[PDB]
Parts: sequence; C-alpha cells; structure tokens
Amino acid sequence: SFSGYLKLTDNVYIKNADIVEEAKKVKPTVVVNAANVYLKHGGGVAGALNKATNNAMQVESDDYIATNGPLKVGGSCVLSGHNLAKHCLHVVGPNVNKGEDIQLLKSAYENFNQHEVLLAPLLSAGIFGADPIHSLRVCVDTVRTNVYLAVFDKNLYDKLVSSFL
Ligand SMILES: Cc1cccc(C(=O)NCC(=O)O)c1
Repeated sequence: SFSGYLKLTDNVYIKNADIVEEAKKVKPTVVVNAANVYLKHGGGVAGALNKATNNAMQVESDDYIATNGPLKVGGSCVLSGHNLAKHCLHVVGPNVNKGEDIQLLKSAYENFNQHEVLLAPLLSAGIFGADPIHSLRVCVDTVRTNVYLAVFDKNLYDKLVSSFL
C-alpha cells in the first residue's frame, strides 16, 4: 500500500513523488489523471501516465471521446488504469492558462468523493496554471475520501508542506 506519505488531515496525505512511479509501485484501485476535456494526454501528468501505458490510455480515450464527446471542465470519467491502476479517474480541472474559471476547481475535486481511496495529483496545478497552494486547500476542503497526493516538484512539495494551515 501507500508509504512515506505525510498526513495533512484525517483523509488527505501527501508525498514528493512521481505519480507514474507511485502508481506502478502501489497499483492503486484509482489513479487520477489531470485530464483536459478532449482526453488529449500530451503533457504534465496526463502525458506521463499515457506514456507509461505505452499509449493504451490515449487509444482508449480516443474511443471514449468518439462515443461520448468531450468532458466538461470540472467533470470526470472512469476509464481503465491499464498497467498503472485498476481504474483511471480522468478529472478535468480548470486550466487557468486557457482562461478557465478557477471556481470550477472545487467541482473537479468533488469527483474524488465517488472513490474511497485515490492516488492523485493536485488538480489545475503545474501546466494548468493554478496556484498549487490554493489547489491543496480546495482539495482538503472538498475531498472527504482518502486521497494520496503525489507532488512531483520537490521545491513545490516543500512549500506546500511548510505553508499548510
Ligand atoms: C515548477 C512548478 C511551477 C508551478 C506549479 C507547479 C506545480 O503545481 N506542479 C505540480 C507537481 O509538481 O506535482 C510546479
């Protein structure tokens, strides 16, 4: 199971780790992907998770979009976790770099409440442009299920822990 996590609250845990490496080690029931509405897994967490599946996540995602159309910003879909997890919960946080409403970050985190335990990144953080400190705050105040957050960047991880209220 999950190891080396710092407990932030009753249900939120955090670790400085590569979420792909964490997923391959733990093989969690759910790994969260930092998805976009098109499920185009190009960069950041999505690109890394997809590359770890040898592009199987993208092929499956393209079939999902062909059938269902794009997701909503703040929405999610459950697809296969491939070699990383039982399932992948593709969650679309607002992309501040595309001018999307940061208020949708709480709706995006609400998707985590449908799963008892998840391995996840900070939504809308990184290349999505939102403040990761704010993302962690929204996570703690929204997610009630057990969430194990993997923060890739060491300097950000240190700042997140040291500033956590
Ligand atoms: C280097 C940098 C700048 C701004 C934001 C971030 C960030 O939220 N990263 C997420 C993560 O490392 O898991 C990193």
